[PDB]
Amino acid sequence: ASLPHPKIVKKHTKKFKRHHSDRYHRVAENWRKQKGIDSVVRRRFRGNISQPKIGYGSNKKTKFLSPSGHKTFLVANVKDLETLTMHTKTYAAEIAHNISAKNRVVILARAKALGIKVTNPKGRLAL
Amino acid sequence: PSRFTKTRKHRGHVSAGKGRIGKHRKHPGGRGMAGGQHHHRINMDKYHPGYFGKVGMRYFHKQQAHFWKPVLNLDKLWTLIPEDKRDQYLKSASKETAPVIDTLAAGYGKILGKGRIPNVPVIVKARFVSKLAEEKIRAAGGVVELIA
Amino acid sequence: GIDHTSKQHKRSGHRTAPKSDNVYLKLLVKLYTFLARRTDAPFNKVVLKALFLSKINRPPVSVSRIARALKQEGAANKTVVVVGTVTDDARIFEFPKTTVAALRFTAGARAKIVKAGGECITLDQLAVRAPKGQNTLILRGPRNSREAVRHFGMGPHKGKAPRILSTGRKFERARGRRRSKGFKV
Amino acid sequence: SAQKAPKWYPSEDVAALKKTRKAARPQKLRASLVPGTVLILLAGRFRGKRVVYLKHLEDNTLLISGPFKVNGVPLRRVNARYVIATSTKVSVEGVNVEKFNVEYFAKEEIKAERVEDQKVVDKALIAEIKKTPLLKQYLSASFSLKNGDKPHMLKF
RNA sequence: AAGCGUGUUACCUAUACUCUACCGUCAGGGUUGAUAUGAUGCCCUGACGAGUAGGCAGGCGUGGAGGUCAGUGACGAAGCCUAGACCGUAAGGUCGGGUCGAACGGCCUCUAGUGCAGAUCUUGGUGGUAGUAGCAAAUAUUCAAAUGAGAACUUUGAAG
RNA sequence: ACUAAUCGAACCAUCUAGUAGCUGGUUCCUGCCGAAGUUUCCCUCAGGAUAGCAGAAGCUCGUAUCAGUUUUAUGAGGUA
RNA sequence: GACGUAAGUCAAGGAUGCUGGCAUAAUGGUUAUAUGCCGCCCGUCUUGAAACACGGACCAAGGAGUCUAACGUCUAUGCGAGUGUUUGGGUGUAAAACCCAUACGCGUAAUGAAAGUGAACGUAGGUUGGGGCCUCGCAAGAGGUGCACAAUCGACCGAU
RNA sequence: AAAUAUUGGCGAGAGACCGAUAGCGAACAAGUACAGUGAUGGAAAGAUGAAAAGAACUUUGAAAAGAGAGUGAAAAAGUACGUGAAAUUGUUGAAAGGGAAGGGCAUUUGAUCAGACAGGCCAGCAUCAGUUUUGGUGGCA
Ligand SMILES: [Mg+2]
Ligand SMILES: [Mg+2]
Ligand SMILES: [Mg+2]
Ligand SMILES: [Mg+2]
Ligand SMILES: [Mg+2]
Ligand SMILES: [Mg+2]
Ligand SMILES: [Mg+2]
Ligand SMILES: [Mg+2]
Ligand SMILES: [Mg+2]
Ligand SMILES: [Mg+2]
Ligand SMILES: [Mg+2]
Ligand SMILES: [Mg+2]
Ligand SMILES: [Mg+2]
Ligand SMILES: [Mg+2]
Ligand SMILES: [Mg+2]
Ligand SMILES: [Mg+2]
Ligand SMILES: [Mg+2]
Ligand SMILES: [Mg+2]
Ligand SMILES: [Mg+2]
Ligand SMILES: [Mg+2]
Ligand SMILES: [Mg+2]
Ligand SMILES: [Mg+2]
Ligand SMILES: [Mg+2]
Ligand SMILES: [Mg+2]
Ligand SMILES: [Mg+2]
Ligand SMILES: [Mg+2]
Ligand SMILES: [Mg+2]
Ligand SMILES: [Mg+2]
Ligand SMILES: [Mg+2]
Ligand SMILES: [Mg+2]
Ligand SMILES: [Mg+2]
Ligand SMILES: [Mg+2]
Ligand SMILES: [Mg+2]
Ligand SMILES: [Mg+2]
Ligand SMILES: [Mg+2]
Ligand SMILES: [Mg+2]
Ligand SMILES: [Mg+2]
Ligand SMILES: [Mg+2]
Ligand SMILES: [Mg+2]
Ligand SMILES: [Mg+2]
Ligand SMILES: [Mg+2]
Ligand SMILES: [Mg+2]
Repeated sequence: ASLPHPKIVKKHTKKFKRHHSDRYHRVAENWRKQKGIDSVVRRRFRGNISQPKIGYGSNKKTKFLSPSGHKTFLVANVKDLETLTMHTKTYAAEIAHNISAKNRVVILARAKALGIKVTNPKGRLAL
Repeated sequence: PSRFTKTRKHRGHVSAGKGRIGKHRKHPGGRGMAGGQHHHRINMDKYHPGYFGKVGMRYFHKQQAHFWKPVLNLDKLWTLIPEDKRDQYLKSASKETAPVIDTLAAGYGKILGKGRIPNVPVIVKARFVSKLAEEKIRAAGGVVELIA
Repeated sequence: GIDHTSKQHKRSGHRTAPKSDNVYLKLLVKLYTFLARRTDAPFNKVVLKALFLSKINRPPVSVSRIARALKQEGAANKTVVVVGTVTDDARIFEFPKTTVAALRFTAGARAKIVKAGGECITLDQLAVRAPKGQNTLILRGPRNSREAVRHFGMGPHKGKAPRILSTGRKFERARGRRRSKGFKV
Repeated sequence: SAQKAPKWYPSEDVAALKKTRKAARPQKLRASLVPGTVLILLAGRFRGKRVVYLKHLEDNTLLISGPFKVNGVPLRRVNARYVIATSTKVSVEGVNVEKFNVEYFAKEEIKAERVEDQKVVDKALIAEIKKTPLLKQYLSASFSLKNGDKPHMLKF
C-alpha cells in the first residue's frame, strides 16, 4: 500500500483526438490545434470536440500517481531499483521494456527483498 | 543555434508570422535604397537628413597620412610617464630636473588643453599644441618644445 | 464578465532576479534577499534591486567620481558602494583614503584605492560590517553617456545623432541639413 | 539508467489529522416516534409489517417487537428513517426493556436466550393489545399501497 | 384562443451572477543562529482567465556531436502490428503481448538538411468507377479426320 | 501561310533557381498579452514609407501625476 | 469567541461518529452498439464560406524563413581608458590545444566646404526635484548631504 | 625561383556531411537502357542464408504447380527471397444498417481490462460546518 492520498480526479479521461482524424487516414490522432480561419473546432461551436486547456490540469496532490497511489519509476537494473529503497510508499518500479528475461527475475527477486512494488511483474515471464 | 529561433515556434502555423493579408512577398517596396526620393522620402528625411545632394569641395587623391595628428589632452599628459616613475616625478616638482615627455613617440600630433595638470614642470615635446595647452603647461612651470 | 480597467495578468516590468547565471552573483542576491526581508533598512532593498540590473543599467563608476562624492561635507568617512564595476581614472591625481565596496574592481582601480591607504571590499564584506548599510554612499555611473543614447528619439529639430556607419563630408551633410540645400532639418 | 532519479524525494512521513470540532450530540427523534406507537416497516425482509416501538437504542436505532406471536417479527432493530410512525398506540409501562441494548443484538439456529426474551416481552404486549378491539388483526395484517393511495395526503 | 390590448402571479433556463473545489497566470508576502539539508524550494493571501493577424514564454518530438549512467541487448537491439494497461491539459512518454534479428536508450549540454493534410506539390504505389465502356469498317463461313491434356482459330481433305 | 504534330519569329543547351507590388502553399503542443483596415507623402489607388494601434525588454520611483466622470466658477460657438 | 464560579467544554481559523454488504469485474476504465439532444468540409482569399468560389480520389516517403557580408536594439560574458592572441610567428599528443612581437581596427575630441582652430570663472557652476546615507527625534517629522536621472539658466570648444 | 591560384589529372589522409525518393544523373554491365532527323535529352535498378545446405525422394496433375518428406537456428528466410508499414484486398469472427456515414455530452446493454483485506469498492443513519431551496409559527413599527 502507498501513502494515503485524496481521491484521484482526472477532469478528462477521454483522449483528445485530432479533428477529422476519424475521417481521413492521413490524419493521425495525435492532437493538433485547428488553426483554420473558418474552423468550427477552433471557434468552439457547440457540438464539436473539446480542445486541451490548462483548466483540465490535474490536482497537484494527485498528479503523476497511478491508481495504486505510487509514482511510476522506470528501472533498468538492480542498481536503479535501489534508489526506491526508502521510497516504497511513494514510488513503484516498472521494468524497462528492453530488459532480458533472465535479468527480470533478478530485479523481481531483489524488489521483493526490499518491498518495492513492481508494476509489470509478469513481463517476459516463463510459465 | 537554430533550435532557439521563432522558425521552430512557427511550425504548424500557416503564415509563419508574416500575415494572411500581407502575404510575405519578394520586394514590395523595391530593392535596396529604391525610391528614397519618391516613396521612401518621409523615412529618409526623418532619419537620414542630408543624404541627397552635394556639399563641399572635392579632394582628388586624398591620402589620410597627411592628416595624421592624434590629439592628447593635458589631463592625460602624465600617462606618458611610466606608472613607476610618475609618482617620484610628481613628488619633488623640480625645475632643474623636469621630465621630458616626447609625445610623438607615444603617437600624437597635437596636444590639447582639457587641462588641470598638477603644478609640476615638464618638458613637453610635440609637433603641434593649442594656445590653452601651452599656457597651462607654462603655468605649471614647464615648457613646450616643437619637434619634427 | 468584468469590465477591466487595467490589463489583466500584467507582469510588473521589473527584474525579480539577475538575468545572468553567475553562481557567485546568484548568492550575492541570496544574501541581500535575506537582508532586505529581515532588515528594515532601505539600503538593503536598493542594493538587492541593483544586483539585478543589466550591464547598461550599471555603468562603471570611476575613482575620480568616487573622489568627488567624498568631497561632500560630512561624506569623507562613508563607505562608497558601487553595485557594478569601479574603473580607474588618470585625470585625478590625489585620491583619498576610503573604503569602496563593489562587484568588480579593475586592476588600475584596485591599485589606486589600496595605494592611497584605502581598502577594496566586496558586497558580502560590506553586508557583514554594514548589516543595515551604516554610513554608506551608493554611487551610480552616468547612464545616458552611452553611445546608443545619442540616437534615441531621432527626428526633425530633435538634435539627435543620426545612425550612420561612415562619417564625413558626403555623408548626410546636405539637403535637409542646411538651407543652401533645400531646407534645414 | 532508464530514468535518472527524482532530484529530491517526497517525505513519506504521514501527517496527523487536525483537531476536529465535531462533538457527538444525541439524536432528536421525530415527535411522532414515542414508545408504544405502531410502526409500519417500510423496507427489509419485514416490509409493510405493523410493529410495536418499544425503546430508542443508543446507536440511533429503534427496538421494535411487532409481537412475534402476532405477526412473526422478533425483537429486533430498525432505522427510524425506514419506518412510518402511525397514530395507534399501546401502553409500554408493562414491558421490561433495559436488558436490550447494542451488545444484545451484536452478532458474535436461534439462541434460547432470545427466544425466551421474546416470550417475556410479548406477554405483556399482547395482554394490552387485547384491550382495544382489532389491534391483533391490524398488527397481523401487512401494509400495502392500493390504487389511488396518495401517501402525501394519507394519514397513519 | 393556443389571436389582439392590458394587468397580476407562478414557473422554465446561458459558458451571465453568488458560493465551493481544482488548473494555470499575475500580484503582494512569509520562510536561514539544521531554513527539520533542494530559497529558480516550501508556503500564505487576493484577483484574474474570450480571441484572428501578430508578439513573447514554457515545454514535447527527430537526425547527428561532447560528457555521464563502468546504461539496455542474440537469455533478443531496432523496427513493425496490437477497439490490452499506465502517466501527461497537450505535444508525447511508458508497459504488456505478437512478429523480428543487431544494434539502441535515459539525463546534462552542443548542433541542425529537425516535426506536413493540403501547395491542379514531387516520386512511387493503390482504389471506386468496373468485370463496366468496350473487343461491331474491309460480303463468310461449314463438315470430317489428324495432332494434342486441351482445337471456333493448327494441319490435311471436302465444300462454300 | 509554311519552315519535322512546334510559327504574328523553329528547335536544342546555357545565362537561369531570370524578375514578379500577383496566385497557391508554408509542417509540434500548451500559457500569457493582443490588433488594423485610419493620418501624411509617393507614376500613388492589388504596393510602400510614415504616424497610430500591439508585443517584448524593461528603467526611475512607491500613491503621486492623474482621469473617455461629475460639481462649482469662468469663457467660446451660430446648429435645433 | 461563546458557555461555565473554576475546571473545562463547545456548532468558536473547512467532517466527524456509528453501521452494513461486497472484496470482484460489483464500482470504474476502454471499446462496439443503442437511446435523448446537439454537430454542415477542411484549408484558403475575403466585409462576408457549408457554399452553386478555389485545392483536395487514397496511402507512403520527400516537401518550404536557411546560410553568409555589414549593421540597429536588447541581453550574457571577459576586460576596461582601453579593448581585440588565431594576417602572421612559436609550439604541438598535429586542421585541436597552448604561447607571442609589431602593427592595425574601433574607442579615448569636436567642429568647419575648407584653410584651420580645438573643450574648468567657479568645490567642473546656479536653481528646482531626486533614491540612498548622516544628525536630532518613541514616532510623526525637521535639518544636512545629495549619485543616476528630469527640467531650466549659465560657462567652455568648433562654425557663423 | 619562392611566397599566389587550382570544381581538371595522379596519389594520399580526413569529416559534428548523405545514407539507396538521400548522397554525383549514375553504390548495380550509368552517361547504360531508352527518346529524338539532329543538336541533345536520359532513367529505373542495392540487402536469401554463416554456409546453397537452392528442397534428394513419394504422391496428385498434361504441365505450371500443389501436398508431403527434407535442409536450415529460422522457409513467420524458397533466388516472386532481411524486416515487411499504409492505401487497397480475401477469409474468418464480432456488431450495426427505413434516402449517406463519421462526431460531442450522458447513460443502458455486450465484450474486454488494471488494482486490493498485511483498509480497497459501494452504500445507510446521526451530529455539525459552508451554500442554497421550500414550509410552519411568534413578537413588534
Ligand atoms: Mg489522459
Ligand atoms: Mg489526449
Ligand atoms: Mg472568419
Ligand atoms: Mg498566405
Ligand atoms: Mg393576453
Ligand atoms: Mg486566453
Ligand atoms: Mg495564432
Ligand atoms: Mg549489458
Ligand atoms: Mg523486440
Ligand atoms: Mg489499429
Ligand atoms: Mg544478420
Ligand atoms: Mg526540411
Ligand atoms: Mg501526405
Ligand atoms: Mg496546413
Ligand atoms: Mg495531388
Ligand atoms: Mg459489355
Ligand atoms: Mg509543323
Ligand atoms: Mg523561374
Ligand atoms: Mg485578452
Ligand atoms: Mg512624381
Ligand atoms: Mg488579393
Ligand atoms: Mg501597446
Ligand atoms: Mg445661423
Ligand atoms: Mg455653419
Ligand atoms: Mg460499457
Ligand atoms: Mg443539428
Ligand atoms: Mg467579394
Ligand atoms: Mg471555409
Ligand atoms: Mg469557378
Ligand atoms: Mg483563385
Ligand atoms: Mg477537384
Ligand atoms: Mg514526412
Ligand atoms: Mg562657441
Ligand atoms: Mg539516386
Ligand atoms: Mg529490399
Ligand atoms: Mg526469425
Ligand atoms: Mg514475419
Ligand atoms: Mg526471415
Ligand atoms: Mg520478406
Ligand atoms: Mg491494411
Ligand atoms: Mg450518436
Ligand atoms: Mg446545514
